[PDB]
Amino acid sequence: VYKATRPYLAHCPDCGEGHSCHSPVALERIRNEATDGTLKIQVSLQ
Amino acid sequence: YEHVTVIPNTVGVPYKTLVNRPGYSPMVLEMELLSVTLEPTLSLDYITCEYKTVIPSPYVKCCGTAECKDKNLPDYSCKVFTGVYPFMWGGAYCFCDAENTQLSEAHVEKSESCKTEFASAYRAHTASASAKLRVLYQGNNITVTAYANGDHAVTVKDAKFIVGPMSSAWTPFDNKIVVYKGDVYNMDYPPFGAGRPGQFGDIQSRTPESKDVYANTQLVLQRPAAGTVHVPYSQAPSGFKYWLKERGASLQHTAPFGCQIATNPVRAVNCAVGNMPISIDIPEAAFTRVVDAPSLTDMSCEVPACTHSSDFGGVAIIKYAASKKGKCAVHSMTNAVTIREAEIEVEGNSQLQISFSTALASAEFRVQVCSTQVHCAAECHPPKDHIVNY
Repeated sequence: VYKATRPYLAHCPDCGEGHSCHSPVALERIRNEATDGTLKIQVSLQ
Repeated sequence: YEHVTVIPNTVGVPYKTLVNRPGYSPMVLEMELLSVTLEPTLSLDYITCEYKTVIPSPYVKCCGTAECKDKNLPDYSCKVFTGVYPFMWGGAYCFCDAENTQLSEAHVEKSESCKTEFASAYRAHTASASAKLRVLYQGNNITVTAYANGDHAVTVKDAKFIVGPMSSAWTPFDNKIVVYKGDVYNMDYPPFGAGRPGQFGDIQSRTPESKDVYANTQLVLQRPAAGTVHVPYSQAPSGFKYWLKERGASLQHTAPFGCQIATNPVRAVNCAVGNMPISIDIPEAAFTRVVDAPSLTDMSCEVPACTHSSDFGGVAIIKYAASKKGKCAVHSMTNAVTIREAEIEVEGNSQLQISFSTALASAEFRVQVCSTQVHCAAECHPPKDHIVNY
């Protein structure tokens, strides 16, 4: 599926020291539905 | 011969019943009703769970004005922002300085968690009462499973049993109930399409497989930051997550009469509520004639040890002079005391030992062995309790 998809640059409010940037590691969504405490994190890179 | 009696609706308590058929030797039957299940009829109104905010890529119309269209989606929100000049890594995204608009779109659907983490809203009506029992019949324990409606005859060893009808039609489950895993809650839940934001029912799904869901979550889209491509929004937090911490103690902990609450199916167990009538049509063969049964004479009773408690703390020795060898029924003629044994083997000029339970310090009771009565005088002492773990 990765032949069609690609990593991207997206908005991040804090890229370091509270300054915003076009991040290659931008956070999309953090999922915390797992009762065991496991976090499913979505990022802009692959 | 039909024997009709009434026992309280309490599981794990053996009750003694004296069957006296005229011209036939008395019969003692021990009856015990273990579990008592009250299963209400359920009608699923809807399912609730944590919601999910579907936000696609914003429509940044460079050099033009975007238009919001009314979409039939749960919590659908659309807003067109004017005077937007967004930037990407390699400069500005739009050719124009002014006249660029951003169309922000958002709607609410069931989260991926909805199949795993969910609460069910049920309409509870007319609870069906069922009981597990045990009858000491002819020196053997027989199990009778019948509907406690008084119109379900169950025949075991030729004895016809008619259980109920229940004195109480109570079912620990108001008209509206909410089920979460192994916990049941009495809750006047909002109807479908009437759920409030940040509260139970902010997202409502008729079935867990349903495609179209109801949503009322306080979703409000905000103006994006200067030169920034993003969809900022303000939203009432998950009503299901809020209910999970605000639900309080379930029916298993709050229900009166020591009710135990179970799920799959939802039921009230051991809800010691009211009494239960029992009808037993005992066949002719089970009875023994008074002439065919031994005759009891020259009877005396002595109590060497007694403690007034819930269990059989009393011991009584009854001396007798029987006409022949045979089985004799043992029964207390005084309602204040109860005897453990229902039947004893009688010999000749011998003695019998019985175990009895009483609450009285000065216990005056009559014991009927076969067809003759004997007076027992008992001075019972207090127990240690204290506290016992059964």
